[PDB]
Amino acid sequence: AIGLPSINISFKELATTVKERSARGIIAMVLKDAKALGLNEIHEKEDIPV
Amino acid sequence: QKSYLKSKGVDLSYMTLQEIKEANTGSKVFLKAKIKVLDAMEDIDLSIEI
Repeated sequence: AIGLPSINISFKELATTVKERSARGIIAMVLKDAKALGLNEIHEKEDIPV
Repeated sequence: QKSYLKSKGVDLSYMTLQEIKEANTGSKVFLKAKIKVLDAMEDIDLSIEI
């Protein structure tokens, strides 16, 4: 259908892409304690639950 | 600069070295320098022939 005149300028990024493959280098650690039960997610060497 | 460009996803297999240095980096600058630091006289050698 005939509508109002349309002037549109679009800006896009050149989304250069390297495919995300399955992660390698993750370690599953399991331990028994009475504190901070469940997963703890120590991604960083420095931070540790006290 | 080459390492950074590869880390972004460009394919510089065809681009010449000069064109590689041409490439836009986006607010990052990489430079290298060569200098030699002088030192004061510390040890003196002297051999005298009679």
